[PDB]
Formats: sequence, structure tokens, C-alpha cells
Amino acid sequence: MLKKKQLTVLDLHPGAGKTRRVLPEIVREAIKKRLRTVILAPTRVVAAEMEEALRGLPVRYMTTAVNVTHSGTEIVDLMCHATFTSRLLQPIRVPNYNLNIMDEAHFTDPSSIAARGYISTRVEMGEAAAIFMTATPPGTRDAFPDSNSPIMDTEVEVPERAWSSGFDWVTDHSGKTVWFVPSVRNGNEIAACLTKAGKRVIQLSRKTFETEFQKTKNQEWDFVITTDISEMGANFKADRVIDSRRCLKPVILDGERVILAGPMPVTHASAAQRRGRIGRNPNKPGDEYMYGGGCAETDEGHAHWLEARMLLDNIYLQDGLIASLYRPEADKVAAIEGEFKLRTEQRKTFVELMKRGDLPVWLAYQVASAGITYTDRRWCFDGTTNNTIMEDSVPAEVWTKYGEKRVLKPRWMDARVCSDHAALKSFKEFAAGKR
Ligand SMILES: C[C@H](O)CNC(=O)Nc1ccccc1
Ligand SMILES: C[C@H](O)CNC(=O)Nc1ccccc1
Repeated sequence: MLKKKQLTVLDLHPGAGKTRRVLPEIVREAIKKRLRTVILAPTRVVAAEMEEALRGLPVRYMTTAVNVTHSGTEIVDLMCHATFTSRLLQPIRVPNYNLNIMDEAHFTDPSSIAARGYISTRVEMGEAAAIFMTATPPGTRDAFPDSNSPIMDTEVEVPERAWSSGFDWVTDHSGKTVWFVPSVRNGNEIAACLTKAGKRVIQLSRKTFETEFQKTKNQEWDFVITTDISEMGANFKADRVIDSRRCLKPVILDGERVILAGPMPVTHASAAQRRGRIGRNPNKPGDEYMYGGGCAETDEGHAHWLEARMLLDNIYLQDGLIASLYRPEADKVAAIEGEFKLRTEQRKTFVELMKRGDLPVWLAYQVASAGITYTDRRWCFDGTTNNTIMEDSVPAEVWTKYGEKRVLKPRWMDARVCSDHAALKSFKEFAAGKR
């Protein structure tokens, strides 16, 4: 496994112990063999759980999710997927990792896809070894994999709106339920209905995940309402998953705008991970998985794979060579390797628009490749009339950095900057020059 030129997919079923049992064995072996190693966690929550599994072992934690005093002698680095790719985009000396370990390696956010592409390319070049840990590798077709204890699988109509009758089984349940919704806004409406019905609800999404996930440990709850972020190794003490089996898909239309298409079916991988939240306790058989639709391979044509190519085109590898996407996910996007390579100053703008600007990759690329500098926000206001962003059914307005009240009307429209109240608030702050 640890030998150079080898990429290993550790595809044990969900809950089989990849993170708590196998990972520490690999790390002890890597240290014995003096292999410089990186461990990539999908989330800060997983990074902290890895610290518990790896406690005692000399690991440098490159995350403020862990409070450790390092020795400076560690040859094993641990960071989130996004941090790895983020540092690769910056003028930062990159250690030669002989061994590259990615946990929850099914994660489809652009920076995770890019990290797999960089790593697998280095393995293909004979420069390194890699281990990708996931029950659901790219292209998996089995939504119902093995579990630690038997699961009751039931195809059932699942509400996606508030309801007054017809779904008694949802609220008649006395255990804890994890409910996967297609979007934050959808989750808000279901959560309000459950709260009105007397349930205690916690809501999880990408921007709130680390903070809100702690509440699943610190307080009593009946329902966790979550987007697909909880597919990435989030552990709950639950006995039921309700799965809409739906997600939103960012889709680039006519190379000029990004829409959030759907809700549409999840992939088999996603469905298996959603289901995989339960059936984890061999002493508690009969956890329930209620699913409200079929699976489809909706990662095909999904903007994240094009965005991953934008990131990798702007990461140095060797001379003019450019890292390929990991082979099993390399034909998901029509994309020409190298087509998004930016010159020095535009590439720095691109990085800053993602890092400080917090803009989606695709949108950051449009701005940077247009030769616009980071602090120049005129593009947020000079788009066509159908790019007007709406707030409470009237055009959203901000005061520009010049002190002028203007309608938010970006030259490039990416629906992710206004998909919920929090997103729009952050984009308004950006348009105003506030970061
Ligand atoms: C997101 C991360 O917190 C940012 N970077 C780090 O923490 N970097 C780091 C920490 C310890 C040793 C060497 C490097
Ligand atoms: C003190 C340690 O060597 C810090 N480790 C790293 O800086 N790791 C790193 C740097 C660039 C890209 C990806 C990963």
C-alpha cells in the first residue's frame, strides 16, 4: 500500500472503521518508514475526530480545529481538503509528500476534486503514493451498501414543503432523525413545520456546519435537517434517515452564467452516504432509511468538475505540465486541460477572489480573466437587466464604496451568491467593498 506509484482505494463500507481503525495503522506504518505524509480531512469536524484517533502519534495539525502544541519534528501533516488546494494555489513551499491520504475522498466540492487530481497525477508520475478512503468511490452504482447492523430500507413519499396531513410517520417517530434536504431554503421550511409540530430541530449547511454540528452533541434534538454536507463523515446518534434523494446542481449555461438546477436526483454515492449515517451500531439493528426518489448520475455536467479544472490549471506541477483530474471522474466535464491557465497577475486576483472574496470558483475566474483587479467592484453593478438580483421580490440594493445606492446587477450571474439569505448578505458586502 505505502509503496510509490501506487494509489489505493480503501472502500470499506460506511462505518467499517476506515477513520478510527485503519487510518492510525497507516500513519504508524508511514512514520516507521519515514514517509512524509499528508492527511486530508473533509471538514474541521473530521479533523478533530482524527486527532482523537491519532492521539499519541506525531502529527502536525494545520487547522485551528485542534489545540495542540507541536514539536516541529512531525513528518505527518493533517489539514482539510480545501486547505491543501488553497496552499497549492499560493506561493508557498510545497513539501514532497511521499504518501497522500484523503479521507472521505468522495467529496465533490471543487477543491476536493482538484486535490484528488493533483495527488493522483503525482502518483501516475511515479512521484508518490496515495490512499483514497471512501465507501463510495466515483461511479459507484450501489446505493444500499453493507452496514454494521441491518437497515430497514423503505421507498416512501417524503415531504419537501410544510404539510398538514398525509405524513404521520414523520412525526409519530420517537427516535432521532437525520433528514437530507436539497437546499438551505427547503430545509428552513421543513424545519419550521417540525418546530411548529413540537420537534427540536438543528439545521446544518456548509457555512454553519462546524458551529451547528456541536449542538448535536451539546443539546437534545429530534431532527437534524441537513444539506449534502453531512455526507462527509458527519456522525450522529440517530436511528432514522429521511432522504429526499434530491440535490441542487450548479450548471454553467452557455459559458456565461451559473444556475442552480433542480432539485434533481442525487448520485448513488450520495444516497449511500446519506443512508450510511445510520446502521452504524451493531447492537442497534433496525435503523430506518426512508427515501423519496431514485438516484441518477447528476454529477455529469455539474459545474464543480469544471471549477476543479480551473483550480488545477492554476497550480504549478512541473514546467508547463498540468495535473489531470483523477481518472474515474475525468470525463464528467467537457474541459480542455490548460484552458483556464491565467497569467501571473490575473492568477493572483483569481486566488484572492476565492480566498478573501469568498466567491465561487467559476465567478472568481470570470472576474480575474476579464483583467479586473480584486478591489474593483464596478462589475457588480453593470450587468444586463436580467442579472438583477432580487431581495423580497424587489431588486437588491447596496451602497457602493463610493457612497452611491445601486441595484445589485452583476456582469456575471452565479446563482450561488444569492441562493439563500446568508449568501446574498455576503455578496452585498462584497459588492459594497467591505472585504
Ligand atoms: C487553515 C489553517 O489553519 C491555515 N494554516 C495553518 O494552520 N498552517 C500551519 C500550522 C502549523 C504548522 C504549519 C502550518
Ligand atoms: C511546516 C509544514 O511543512 C507545512 N506544510 C505545508 O506547508 N504543506 C503544504 C504546503 C503547500 C501546499 C500543500 C501543503
